[PDB]
Amino acid sequence: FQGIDKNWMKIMEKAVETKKVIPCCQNDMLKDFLPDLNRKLEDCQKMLE
Amino acid sequence: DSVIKNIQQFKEKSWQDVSLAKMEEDAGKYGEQCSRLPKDLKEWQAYRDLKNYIDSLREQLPLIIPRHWEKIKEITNTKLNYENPDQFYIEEIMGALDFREDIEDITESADKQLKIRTGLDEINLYWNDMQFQFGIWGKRMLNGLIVGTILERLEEDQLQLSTFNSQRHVTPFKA
Repeated sequence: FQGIDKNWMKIMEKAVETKKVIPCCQNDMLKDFLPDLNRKLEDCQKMLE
Repeated sequence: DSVIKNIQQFKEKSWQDVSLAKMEEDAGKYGEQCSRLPKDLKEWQAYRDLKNYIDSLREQLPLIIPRHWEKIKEITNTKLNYENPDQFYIEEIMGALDFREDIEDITESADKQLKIRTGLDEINLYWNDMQFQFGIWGKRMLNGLIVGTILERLEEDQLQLSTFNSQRHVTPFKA
């Protein structure tokens, strides 16, 4: 979650740069990471629980 | 003299070259009413022919009143008329039946196609104009305050697009 949060820190650093809806939907990095980050968060969620 | 006074009102309507909507069906109708009982006694076939020409213009004037207008010109025997003529058409629109009424139905369809295309162009603007609603989290970054409002639009537009896809007039802009 130290590392995980960085990848999420950078996604919201990329959100300021390009803010429009159609871009954020089609944006390369942000489309690919949300599925990966979700499994990474869910595994740390279940481990906390 | 009344038959020549109708041929002049037609030449005047020809010189006008502007969408005829009201006055054309009125001028030919009012005179033809008092001409029908008179033309049998009057005989003079040139007057009855002019009254027939005045009636056909009164019919064509209601039919007369973009890509759909160019497609309209195409199925009437005319080429960039609804372009160059709707601008300044002497008597090309007036001159140009079942093949006419079938053409009219192909333009009303082409008019419906464009009205859906404008509806899709309206969608394209609001997706560009909108920007993901970023809200405070402290900056100890920002986050989507309302995704549900954008989700409502997604399904609404997907349903509108599915509703358009069911219409036969979607096919050109279906891609």
